[PDB]
Amino acid sequence: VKKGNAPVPNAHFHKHWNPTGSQKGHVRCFFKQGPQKKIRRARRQKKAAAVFPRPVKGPLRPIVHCKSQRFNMKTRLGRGFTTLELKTAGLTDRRYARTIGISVDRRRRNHCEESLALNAERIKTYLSKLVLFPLKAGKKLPEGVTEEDIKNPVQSKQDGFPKASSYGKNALKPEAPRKLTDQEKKRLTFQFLRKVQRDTKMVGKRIKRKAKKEAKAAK
Amino acid sequence: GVYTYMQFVWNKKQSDVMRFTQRIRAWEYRHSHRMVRLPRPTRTDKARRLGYKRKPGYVIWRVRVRRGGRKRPVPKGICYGKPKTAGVNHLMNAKNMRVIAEGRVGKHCGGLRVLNSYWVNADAIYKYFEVILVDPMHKAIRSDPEINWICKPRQKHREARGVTSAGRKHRGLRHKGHRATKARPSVRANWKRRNLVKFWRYR
Amino acid sequence: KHSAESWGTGRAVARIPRISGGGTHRSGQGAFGNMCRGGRMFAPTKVFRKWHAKVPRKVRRLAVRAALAASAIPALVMARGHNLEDVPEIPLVVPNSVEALEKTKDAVKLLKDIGAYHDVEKVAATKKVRVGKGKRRNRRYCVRKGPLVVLSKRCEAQRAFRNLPGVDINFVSALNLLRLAPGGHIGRLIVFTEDAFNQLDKVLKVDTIEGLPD
Amino acid sequence: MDKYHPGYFGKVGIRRFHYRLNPRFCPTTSISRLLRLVPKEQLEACKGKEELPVVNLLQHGYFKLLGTGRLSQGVIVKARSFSQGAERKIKKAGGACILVA
Amino acid sequence: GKFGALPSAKLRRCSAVTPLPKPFRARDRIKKPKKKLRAVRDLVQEVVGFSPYERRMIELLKVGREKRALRFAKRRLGTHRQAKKKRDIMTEVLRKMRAAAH
Amino acid sequence: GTGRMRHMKNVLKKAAVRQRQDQVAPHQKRKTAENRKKFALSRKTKLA
RNA sequence: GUGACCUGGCGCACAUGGAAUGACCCACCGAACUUAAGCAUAUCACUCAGUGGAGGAACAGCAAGCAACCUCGAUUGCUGCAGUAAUGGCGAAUGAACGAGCAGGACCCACGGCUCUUCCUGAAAAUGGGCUU
RNA sequence: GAGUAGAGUGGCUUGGGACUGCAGUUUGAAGAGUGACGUGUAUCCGUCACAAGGUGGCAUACAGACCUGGGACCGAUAGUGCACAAGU
RNA sequence: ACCAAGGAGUCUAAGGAGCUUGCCAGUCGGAUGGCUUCCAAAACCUUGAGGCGUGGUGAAGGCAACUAUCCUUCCAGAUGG
RNA sequence: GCUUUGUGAAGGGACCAGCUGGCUGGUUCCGUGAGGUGACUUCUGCCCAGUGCUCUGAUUGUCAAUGCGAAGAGAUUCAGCC
Repeated sequence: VKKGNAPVPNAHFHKHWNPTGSQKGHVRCFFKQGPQKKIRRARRQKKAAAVFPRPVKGPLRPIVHCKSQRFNMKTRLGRGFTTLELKTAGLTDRRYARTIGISVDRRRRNHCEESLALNAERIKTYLSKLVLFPLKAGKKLPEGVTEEDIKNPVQSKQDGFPKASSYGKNALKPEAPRKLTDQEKKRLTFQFLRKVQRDTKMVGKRIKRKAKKEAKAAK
Repeated sequence: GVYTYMQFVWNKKQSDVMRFTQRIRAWEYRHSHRMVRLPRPTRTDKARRLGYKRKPGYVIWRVRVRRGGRKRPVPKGICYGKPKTAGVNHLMNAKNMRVIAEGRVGKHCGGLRVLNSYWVNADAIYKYFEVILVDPMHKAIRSDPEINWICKPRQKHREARGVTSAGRKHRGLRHKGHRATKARPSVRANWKRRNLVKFWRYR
Repeated sequence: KHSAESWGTGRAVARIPRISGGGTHRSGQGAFGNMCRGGRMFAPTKVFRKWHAKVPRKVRRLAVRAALAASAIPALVMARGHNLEDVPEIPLVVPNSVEALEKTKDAVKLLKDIGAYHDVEKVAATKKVRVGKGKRRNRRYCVRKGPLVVLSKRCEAQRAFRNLPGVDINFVSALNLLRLAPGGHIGRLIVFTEDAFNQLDKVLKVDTIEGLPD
Repeated sequence: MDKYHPGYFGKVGIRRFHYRLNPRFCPTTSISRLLRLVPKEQLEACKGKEELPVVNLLQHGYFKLLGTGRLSQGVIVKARSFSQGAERKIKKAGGACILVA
Repeated sequence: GKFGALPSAKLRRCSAVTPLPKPFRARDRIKKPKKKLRAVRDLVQEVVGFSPYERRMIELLKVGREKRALRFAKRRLGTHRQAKKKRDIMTEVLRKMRAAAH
Repeated sequence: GTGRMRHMKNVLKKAAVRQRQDQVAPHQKRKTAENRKKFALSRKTKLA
């Protein structure tokens, strides 16, 4: 079809993608990218000015490990803290947590103690970096708040905490040089891998073997 | 409670009690018209759980849909073109009879808003459904917040647009996840979104 | 936007599509063709043509570096057409006090005292109404390019030097090659201030001098 | 088609419905590219001595370790899989392979 | 390339973490038996009776033919699981009948 | 747009007035919850 | 003693609906030219045409979901996965999704991502109602 | 949350393949559980969610028509069919 | 028949083989994010997942490139001692 | 003019996407729906093997879906009858 060696076309444009006189087309041109960048920036700062004396994002999100085996080690932000993390931090009212700016996610649970401790200490450094304004402007004033934290409410751009990925990018940091352990000298890791893989394959066989053994025991 | 007992009575539909009652009701539906205004919902429990109230803003309408598949309206059964599209008789509608019934009642009562419907009866010739409609310009409706959302101009002809429960059913929206892959936000919206040729400024 | 059909053979005309209907001049006339009057062009211009161009950042930065080196070599500033009659040195460096300039009169005083107002005056004199159908599409004038003032930050010198015809403004934080080498031509007069000059290689992340053949 | 694309026109192999690729993702490195990943201060202070530096391959994005390339001094390698050649070379150099999630 | 086979972490028994025991939530009360609802349903069964296919199942279980009753329930419900459950229900109903009779 | 439009032309000119106001500046309601009372008691004292 | 309900009707009053709209949207219906160097399944295309209904957006939407992980946590849009898995006279061709990165997660919506019904309570939520003022 | 989910069968649809979804018809559950876990079935176990009711802003689309800012566009056989008393 | 004006290898997705340029076991990253009367939807920046490459082979289960002073061998062969 | 033909109405023919729909039919065998031949006159012979149509019990053969039975852990498989 080419009179050459070029690959098989595989073009995938058989269905009126082209805006001609007869067709409307299946084309979307993103010429708005440039203007929309500035527009998004402007509406983001309008969001800030609207919810001013608060984080521009606003809810504290938890840190969860990315899902699959490929992204196990990469951490990221979640949707909200588990009620166990809230109770461990000291918050037993999800609606109050939300009103003071901690995000809740009752769908999530802690499948391990590491996530629990990590997000608990996250909430605990929150609620200490946090200056609550009092309702009605002149009643009770909480601890730590010094009566000029209310005079100087500063809107930070990013939430104090490090980057979300900087929690897996710290667990992925090897130790210092060390001595070997005698089990690390005797252990055959490839033999272990092959053994634990042959294990899942020899199951029914490792039942028929027992059955034959006990039949011959009878006989 | 009373509605639980009603629900289980109506769950055992082949029982002799429910057969007797449904047979009398089928007879009187056949001797009524094709769209009748009910004075009160048959299946009080069902209408209550679908969102009926005995306030003056709600109305119940019964409607029949003739059983069977769809025959395509080609003169003398002559479908030109190719053998695939040359089928006439063994076709089946995309909508289901519940939403067809809702559509008929909503087109007949144009100034009302169609919330849920429910199967009430079925005989050899027809299936009978009851449709709950709400008068959006009634003070009770406009006052009660729980139904107040029906009075907004976006809620006109949900039966016509497939927003009701039967519509969500035949649009594939019963399931989500991997069993409603090409369903949301719409089948045609999805098709457009993944048949789109996107030309960025730099490619 | 026509219902034009071809008449076919057996009629003594060409086989182009022709306007259907009658009773007007347009009837029977050829339609649907680049060759026809009132018919579509050949390959109508589409809006999803590639308009933009992609250059790697390394190459753009190298272009900036080279444009600056050529600005430093003065046998190219004059080649591009600047008057180095009163220019004491190349590159031209200027005290940071000019970044606090508020008046175009003080900007021209500085430019005179340093020897670039000759270029500014050349541009102002040779400013003309653009030749050839560019003046119809909102590009009224053809203005030449004079000195380029590169400041260290956002300051008042922008409003100072703004009205002066040929002068352009720029900052070391973001050096525009469309200003360092306009037209693709190289060797433009740049009048860096002192801190901009001191931050040039820090911004451009230049650590060494290159060993170039001679 | 015969001359420029032989294996066209056919069907071969077990077809796998819902082919997950994240549980099959496994970038591999080699023993030749290990000692580059150790700050040579450790490589120097551990040369003849008993301590061995630790190489965490997941930090750099490698899951399996392949055993091509000679090794100069024993190091401890944490990874998600190893070839038996890689295990053999590391064990002989002195270090140890470690299976890490 | 990059997608070579790899054993799973808990098959290699690595356990980069320490698991927390899956707790009890209010949602898995939906599993526990519902005595009041079962009372309601047994009352309604007492009142309205059984479907024709349920009666045929009871009449098969009377003569024995429990496999035939299972096949009938399978044809009616589609699933072997549902068929086993319905045959269990009908066996228990028949036992209630015989007990009430004797 | 091919006829008199003897009502839609008026509603479109009204929409145009609104649009070329909002292009100048976003809208600001003259009376809101925070000034109703002040305006009303000012009016009261001024007319009394 | 000449009623009380139920179910239907006629008239009146107060109101909605109706029709329109070269862009976008929702529900249906629905081709063929074309491609396969023929052609019939396939393709064009779940498109054009046709019907109905809108809104400033519509639709979707806080899991009877993804995944099999050190799990995640509404939906939507983009990047990418990916021309891959898979479908296909396994021919012409067709062809996703999740992970992951973002925008969003202020606002004229919210019980600040839920709630109706189920379930609990319950003398209709309590000093009659109406027309003018 | 029942003529529902599911199943037999027919037809459309999908990459979804012993059938992704939908629809007719016959059938039709459990709720001392159910659905999904991409090869039909039976047997065990596990994970996730809680359908058959409803609201729900944001990021999103926008060739019309109105209000604007622009353009490496066309320049009266061009650009809209119409630069004009042109859908005349 | 004659003259004038118009009039036909174009843009796009993917790709092939040369050529140019930059970087190098990396490279690119204008999805998006930071800035600053119009110009500017530009320019600048490395927050960047990821694309391609670093490993291939098997239908798959899967497995995965010897060589401890250095160096695969042979024939032709560019330089150089 | 002749001659076949279907039809006694829940029928013949027949439209319609659909319809408790409209048509023949305001009809009822001296009526009619479907063919052929072509006034009068004189005749219209033989062939039911082929194809077509039609009748029977279609009592013997083949023959669908559903239903009923058996075996299987089940998907499923097998038999007989209408």
